[PDB]
Amino acid sequence: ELQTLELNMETLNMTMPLSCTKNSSHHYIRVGNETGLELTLTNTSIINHKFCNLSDAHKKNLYDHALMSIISTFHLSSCDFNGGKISVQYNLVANGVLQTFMRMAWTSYQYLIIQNTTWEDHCQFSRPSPIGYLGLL
Amino acid sequence: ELQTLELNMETLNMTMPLSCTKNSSHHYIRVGNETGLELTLTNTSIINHKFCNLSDAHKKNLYDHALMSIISTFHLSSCDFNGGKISVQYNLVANGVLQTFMRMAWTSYQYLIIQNTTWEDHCQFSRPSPIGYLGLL
Amino acid sequence: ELQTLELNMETLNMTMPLSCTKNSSHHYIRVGNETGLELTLTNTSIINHKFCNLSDAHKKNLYDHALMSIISTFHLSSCDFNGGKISVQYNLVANGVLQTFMRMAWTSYQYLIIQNTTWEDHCQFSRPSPIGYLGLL
Amino acid sequence: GYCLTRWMLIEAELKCFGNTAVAKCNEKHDEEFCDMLRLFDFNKQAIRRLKAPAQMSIQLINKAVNALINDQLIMKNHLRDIMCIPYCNYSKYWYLNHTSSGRTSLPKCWLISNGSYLNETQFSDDIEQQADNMITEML
Amino acid sequence: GYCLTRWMLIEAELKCFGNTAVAKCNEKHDEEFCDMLRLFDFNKQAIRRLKAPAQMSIQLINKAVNALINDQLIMKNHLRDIMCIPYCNYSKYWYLNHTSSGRTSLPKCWLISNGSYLNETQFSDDIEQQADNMITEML
Amino acid sequence: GYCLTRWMLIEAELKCFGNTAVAKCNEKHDEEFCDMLRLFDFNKQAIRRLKAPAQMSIQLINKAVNALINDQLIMKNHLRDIMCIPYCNYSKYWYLNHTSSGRTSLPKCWLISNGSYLNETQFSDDIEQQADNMITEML
Ligand SMILES: *[C@@H]1O[C@H](CO)[C@@H](O[C@@H]2O[C@H](CO)[C@@H](O)[C@H](O)[C@H]2NC(C)=O)[C@H](O)[C@H]1NC(C)=O
Ligand SMILES: *[C@@H]1O[C@H](CO)[C@@H](O[C@@H]2O[C@H](CO)[C@@H](O)[C@H](O)[C@H]2NC(C)=O)[C@H](O)[C@H]1NC(C)=O
Ligand SMILES: *[C@@H]1O[C@H](CO)[C@@H](O[C@@H]2O[C@H](CO)[C@@H](O)[C@H](O)[C@H]2NC(C)=O)[C@H](O)[C@H]1NC(C)=O
Ligand SMILES: *[C@@H]1O[C@H](CO)[C@@H](O[C@@H]2O[C@H](CO)[C@@H](O)[C@H](O)[C@H]2NC(C)=O)[C@H](O)[C@H]1NC(C)=O
Ligand SMILES: *[C@@H]1O[C@H](CO)[C@@H](O[C@@H]2O[C@H](CO)[C@@H](O)[C@H](O)[C@H]2NC(C)=O)[C@H](O)[C@H]1NC(C)=O
Ligand SMILES: *[C@@H]1O[C@H](CO)[C@@H](O[C@@H]2O[C@H](CO)[C@@H](O)[C@H](O)[C@H]2NC(C)=O)[C@H](O)[C@H]1NC(C)=O
Ligand SMILES: *[C@@H]1O[C@H](CO)[C@@H](O[C@@H]2O[C@H](CO)[C@@H](O)[C@H](O)[C@H]2NC(C)=O)[C@H](O)[C@H]1NC(C)=O
Ligand SMILES: *[C@@H]1O[C@H](CO)[C@@H](O[C@@H]2O[C@H](CO)[C@@H](O)[C@H](O)[C@H]2NC(C)=O)[C@H](O)[C@H]1NC(C)=O
Ligand SMILES: *[C@@H]1O[C@H](CO)[C@@H](O)[C@H](O)[C@H]1NC(C)=O
Ligand SMILES: *[C@@H]1O[C@H](CO)[C@@H](O)[C@H](O)[C@H]1NC(C)=O
Ligand SMILES: *[C@@H]1O[C@H](CO)[C@@H](O)[C@H](O)[C@H]1NC(C)=O
Ligand SMILES: *[C@@H]1O[C@H](CO)[C@@H](O)[C@H](O)[C@H]1NC(C)=O
Ligand SMILES: *[C@@H]1O[C@H](CO)[C@@H](O)[C@H](O)[C@H]1NC(C)=O
Ligand SMILES: *[C@@H]1O[C@H](CO)[C@@H](O)[C@H](O)[C@H]1NC(C)=O
Ligand SMILES: *[C@@H]1O[C@H](CO)[C@@H](O)[C@H](O)[C@H]1NC(C)=O
Ligand SMILES: *[C@@H]1O[C@H](CO)[C@@H](O)[C@H](O)[C@H]1NC(C)=O
Ligand SMILES: *[C@@H]1O[C@H](CO)[C@@H](O)[C@H](O)[C@H]1NC(C)=O
Ligand SMILES: *[C@@H]1O[C@H](CO)[C@@H](O)[C@H](O)[C@H]1NC(C)=O
Repeated sequence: ELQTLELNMETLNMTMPLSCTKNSSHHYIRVGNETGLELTLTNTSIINHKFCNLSDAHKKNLYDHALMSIISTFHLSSCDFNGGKISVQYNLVANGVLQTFMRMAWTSYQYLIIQNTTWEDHCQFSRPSPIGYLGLL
Repeated sequence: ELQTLELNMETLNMTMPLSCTKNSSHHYIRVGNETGLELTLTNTSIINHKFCNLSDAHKKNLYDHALMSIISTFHLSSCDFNGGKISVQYNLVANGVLQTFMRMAWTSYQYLIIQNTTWEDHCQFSRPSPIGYLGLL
Repeated sequence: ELQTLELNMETLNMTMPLSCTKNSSHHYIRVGNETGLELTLTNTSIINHKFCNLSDAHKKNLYDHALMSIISTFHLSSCDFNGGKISVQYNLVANGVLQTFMRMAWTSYQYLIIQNTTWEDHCQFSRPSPIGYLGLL
Repeated sequence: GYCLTRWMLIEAELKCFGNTAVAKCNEKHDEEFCDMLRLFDFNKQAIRRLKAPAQMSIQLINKAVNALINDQLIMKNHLRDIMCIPYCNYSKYWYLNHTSSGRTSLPKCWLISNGSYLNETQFSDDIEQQADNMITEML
Repeated sequence: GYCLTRWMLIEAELKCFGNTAVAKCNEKHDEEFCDMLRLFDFNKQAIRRLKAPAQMSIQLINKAVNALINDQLIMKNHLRDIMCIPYCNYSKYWYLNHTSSGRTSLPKCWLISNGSYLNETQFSDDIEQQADNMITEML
Repeated sequence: GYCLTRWMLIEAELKCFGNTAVAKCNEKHDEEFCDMLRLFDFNKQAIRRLKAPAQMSIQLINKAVNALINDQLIMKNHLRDIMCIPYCNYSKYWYLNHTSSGRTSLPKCWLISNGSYLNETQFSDDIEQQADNMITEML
């Protein structure tokens, strides 16, 4: 007889990042039970200066390495870090950033924003899974 | 009993590049049925200035991505693009360029020239095969 | 019945580098039967200037490619080259260099030095093996 | 026989297989499921043998990825997705259980296409072939 | 049974094999021929589904290379060539057909050395070994 | 049958196996020993054909690494070492000889942990499983 089974990935909440999608313009990636990054499609600019300091960010040594390792590997495959916060935006190059964003999830939008947030029970229908980050790694 | 079969790679004329050799000083790579690159060993200089601009070429946006992606991946593993044409030369570093050229084909020469040409039934004995590009890639 | 065997890697003295350790602060990598590099931990600085030249070293052409190819690979995964000698200093970034050094061998120290030496029967208990360089490569 | 707990299944409590079926996870490298077993085992070892993590370990997972999972199969599934073919989502798996006896089969993952899980009618050939495989395995 | 047409063969029209013979292309990863089958299938799928290409798809093939072909085998053949041993050219393949019955074998690519297709005697022993395989396949 | 000489063994002179046992080094890719055989073969070919090495050939080995060895297994062993599990050092191997007849088995490497070679008591399960494997192979 045929039988089916579904896997719950929230037992990998440590030692592996998890990610799930909520709306066609929002994505969420989680590290631990307290911190995550928001991947948001918007028509509103958050920063104006065209300078993205990243070496000074790691040289600051007042940050969380796990939080921005994901954004570093996203960059490999402008910014504003004043005060210790995390805020990255990509404006529309567009093909690559949208392809990476779709690689997470497995138009006429102006900005894609990566920002720090606290964990909430965000994603509605898609259960969390670590496959996207394994693929983009 | 034993039988032999040989494969015609020209069915991959689209969706895969093809390459074949004509003489020891000439090699051809072909994209589609109208465009290709000539790889020529010569002792004649075509350009003088010692500056190769490649970022400006992609920023021009009046080009063909398929043509120069191959030369990009060749560079990764001087130039003159004025008017939209493609013309790259390597003057004689020698070990690497000759090794790459021999890798495609699978001294007393001063230059190797990469240039744009229209498809002709060039290569005499060596049938086209995509293994060279799969190796370089 | 059960039987065991041990392999002598010194038959690979040519065509493959061999590595074997002597003390917790010393490592030796060997090319050929005459030349090798010492990977040493020390509290004494041997050079003062904070400028490491590597492109000039390869452009010198009066050197030995096999010796500094290994150090190039180590760099990828300050300096002082005057006179043709080899001397690379890493002062204590610490996590990466210690992790690479421990990878070869398979605290409160100040500097790690890579230097040229002549072959001697250095390593006391650890027999030579090429697995370390295969890992670093 | 490797066994799965209620914390790593949805709607199920205890569901597990013979060790002989799990033994195929180190011989054939075209199975979508064994990667999840490797991830689960690595997670258990990491949470047991390493205590009090300093706010998650990123390099350790970064390097376990190269040593545990199959990157080619992941790229294959991605290429299928971007090219409108049924692919795998790494979240749903089907198998055969043979309730009369108990001998089971290694799950093959469900095929997802157009955001809908295609039913047993569109891949019944795979079911028949695997049933024939167990029929041969009966001897 | 996978079959080869007259547009992908030279001097041949319809020369094709049984499905049970092609079944070895997803179990053993030392066969030089299955890469060509994978490339042909990818080409057919690409030219069929993705319609009206805009001057070639360089990224599609760049990404399918990582997913379909064996880069280690290509590098092995290249290293064998640069070190002057009989290697493979990816253009000539020999096999057995057993004309009395029809059952065939998966081709192994020909051995090329010094720009000359070395003859059947120079590797005849291999032939015999494969014959023994069909002997083991006789039962 | 591949035979090991006295220059590549310590305390031994001639110790070698049937070719049928070595035949598993191109089928199963979970073996820790066959990489050493491939390195020995490459070394013999390099010192035989290519003559007068001018201060070593660094690029030849740099490109033979990508074609001959299994980087995933090396990284697996390194992860085990940095995660405090018995691992392999690529220097000690244990096999069975069956001294009554002479038929042997492909060596599996020794398990090194905490700088000490754990004795036959701590991995006797593998010994029993392999003995059962030869028992099955008797038929
Ligand atoms: C999907 O859900 C998000 C989140 O609710 C919507 O994005 C906006 O979210 C903010 C709260 O952070 C609300 O105040 C807005 O009303 C939401 N909408 C807009 C247009 O800003 C989003 O609209 C939803 N739909 C889509 C298609 O993304
Ligand atoms: C974000 O701004 C863009 C502006 O570029 C909006 O795109 C426009 O959408 C309308 C109707 O959907 C079209 O008539 C315009 O031609 C579009 N402008 C373009 C393509 O440049 C987009 O709808 C905005 N998104 C939201 C959620 O308001
Ligand atoms: C994301 O991380 C940054 C960096 O810590 C947070 O920014 C500061 O967080 C501390 C800790 O709560 C606050 O005391 C500061 O007031 C924050 N800075 C500012 C300018 O508000 C940021 O709050 C985090 N994101 C969220 C949603 O909490
Ligand atoms: C291989 O073929 C090319 C193409 O015909 C030869 O190149 C020609 O060389 C002569 C000089 O001997 C020129 O006059 C022609 O114009 C060249 N043809 C071109 C540029 O299309 C080449 O000589 C042949 N042999 C070798 C060894 O390369
Ligand atoms: C391009 O330059 C090379 C030299 O780098 C030429 O090769 C020389 O040709 C002359 C012909 O008289 C020989 O005497 C030399 O022995 C060759 N080698 C060297 C190193 O000089 C080559 O012929 C030149 N190209 C052409 C078309 O003549
Ligand atoms: C290779 O491509 C370049 C770029 O289009 C061609 O250069 C121009 O091509 C157009 C189209 O035929 C001509 O109208 C121009 O006159 C060309 N430029 C010059 C300076 O002549 C080039 O012709 C192509 N190569 C070949 C052999 O056709
Ligand atoms: C390991 O062996 C090395 C090599 O003998 C020792 O290094 C010596 O250290 C003493 C004390 O500083 C020096 O006087 C010697 O000159 C060093 N030897 C050489 C060859 O430079 C080292 O002390 C030993 N122990 C450790 C823990 O490294
Ligand atoms: C490591 O290599 C360097 C570069 O050849 C050696 O430095 C010179 O070696 C020659 C050969 O004996 C000597 O004649 C020079 O006097 C050396 N230069 C200096 C500044 O001393 C170096 O000696 C080598 N290392 C060892 C231990 O011999
Ligand atoms: C990004 O968006 C547009 C370019 O498309 C531009 O007006 C804006 O200033 C850019 N901002 C940054 C920070 O690059
Ligand atoms: C970094 O921040 C400084 C301070 O305003 C600014 O002058 C510089 O342009 C920034 N550079 C980058 C790369 O963000
Ligand atoms: C290339 O060739 C030689 C260098 O060996 C030199 O004479 C010539 O000017 C060089 N030209 C360019 C454009 O680099
Ligand atoms: C393009 O190359 C020319 C060569 O003469 C050089 O003068 C010019 O500065 C280059 N443009 C760039 C690098 O943007
Ligand atoms: C190379 O040495 C010179 C001589 O002091 C120095 O000026 C230069 O900065 C060095 N270069 C590097 C890259 O260290
Ligand atoms: C290296 O060590 C320290 C930096 O931690 C410093 O005192 C010393 O001058 C440095 N020297 C060089 C050559 O970088
Ligand atoms: C080197 O200096 C450090 C100072 O932090 C000291 O702890 C260490 O013991 C010194 N090494 C030796 C060999 O004395
Ligand atoms: C197969 O059916 C039996 C019936 O009792 C059940 O216990 C077992 O869990 C089933 N197999 C799986 C893998 O769930
Ligand atoms: C084997 O021989 C038969 C005889 O008619 C022929 O039809 C078949 O095509 C042959 N097989 C191959 C692979 O050519
Ligand atoms: C097994 O024992 C026989 C007894 O003579 C010996 O010849 C043979 O070499 C042994 N096997 C190995 C692998 O050493």
